[PDB]
Amino acid sequence: LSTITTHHLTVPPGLTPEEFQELSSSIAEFHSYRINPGQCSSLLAQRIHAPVETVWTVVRRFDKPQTYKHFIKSCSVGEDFRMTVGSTRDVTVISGLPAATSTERLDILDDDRHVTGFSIIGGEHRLRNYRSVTTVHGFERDGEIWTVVLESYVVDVPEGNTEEDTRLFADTVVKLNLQKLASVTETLAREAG
Amino acid sequence: LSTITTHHLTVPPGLTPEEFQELSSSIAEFHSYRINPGQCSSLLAQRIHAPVETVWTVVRRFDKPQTYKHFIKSCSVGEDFRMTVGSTRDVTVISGLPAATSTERLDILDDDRHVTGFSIIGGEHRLRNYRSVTTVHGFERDGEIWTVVLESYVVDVPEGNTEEDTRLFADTVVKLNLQKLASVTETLAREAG
Ligand SMILES: COc1cc(/C=C/C(=O)N[C@@H](Cc2ccccc2)C(=O)O)ccc1O
Ligand SMILES: COc1cc(/C=C/C(=O)N[C@@H](Cc2ccccc2)C(=O)O)ccc1O
Repeated sequence: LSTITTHHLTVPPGLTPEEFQELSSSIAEFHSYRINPGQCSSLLAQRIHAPVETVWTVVRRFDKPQTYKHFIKSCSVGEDFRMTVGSTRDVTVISGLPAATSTERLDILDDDRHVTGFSIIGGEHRLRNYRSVTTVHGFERDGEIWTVVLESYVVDVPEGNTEEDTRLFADTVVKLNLQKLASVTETLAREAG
Repeated sequence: LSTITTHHLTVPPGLTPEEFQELSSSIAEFHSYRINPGQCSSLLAQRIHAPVETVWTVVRRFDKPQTYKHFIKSCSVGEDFRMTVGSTRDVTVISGLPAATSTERLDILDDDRHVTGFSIIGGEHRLRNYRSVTTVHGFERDGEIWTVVLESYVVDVPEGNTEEDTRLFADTVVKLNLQKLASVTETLAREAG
């Protein structure tokens, strides 16, 4: 039958137990999925030495994912684009396969709570029915500030793939992109503006 | 007909004109290929704030490419392995496709000149007949030291791929792995040993 993900019940890679205790309710609220056989789901975390709003300024830009994500040749949103839920983008993917475009829909965008997410709704690639949520969270300790970004997804496991290799793949990509996010926004922080 | 690559005649991404002028002869010697229609070739560079021998200690470890390369699930060399030209490794690749192993042969290993290279000799993936060379080079300016790593390859362009997308893919992967090499060996340098 279907089941609920348990991301909110264990400490994910990249997070401390202290940070987890502060985020458990957010993980439950935004990073929970009902998951069916044949799907995989994961939660990744990344610490960033930058203020929450600096990081959020990059995370929220649905029209420019290539600012922090790897393997993007181009991203188009057309002309009428406004940052509203329901908007779509066409991402041309860099892969060893022939050309492929991923069409992606903006599912969530909450600037007050720092939540966004999207769904892959078409394209010929290996993350069919992918859906993902990213949240941004601030931390402080004796005047020092930092941010944690949480990114979770659910996706279908292709016929002939094992669950483990689909999850390893998607996890590897998400982890690399959060590392890029960390570099980009830490640079932005060092420089001000 | 066949032609020679011109990597040694222009400044590659990631290198300064001053650094190029010092390396042009090495690019000619080690990063030249005779290339046929249907193949692509590229030269990438990466500056590393670490001594040449620190970087070389990681670059030369043919049995542990996952120390600096991305998307490696495992790498096996068996039991009799000695670091000699002709040895092979089986690299299990992380991809969105079903399981695949790349069998790779060590083509060059010169510890005096800091040159190594390998050939993909089998496996079902999209870099057929890939062959690559990596060289490591030291620089100094008023007591400050740094290293440049050059990595070139030639590879077949799969039927139905464009040249541009094969090169974009292989370039993206090589560039990410050299960035990882830079982080790993800069950390090793900061810590000594
Ligand atoms: C970069 O952004 C995105 C990336 C992806 C990539 C998915 C995928 O399956 N990629 C495969 C290559 C591949 C295989 C077969 C058909 C097409 C592509 C891989 O890399 O192994 C999806 C949405 C995105 O927004
Ligand atoms: C990580 O190390 C290596 C990586 C590669 C990857 C090659 C390749 O074509 N990868 C594809 C995915 C893919 C597609 C179809 C069949 C198998 C795989 C991609 O990612 O789009 C080769 C040698 C290596 O040593």
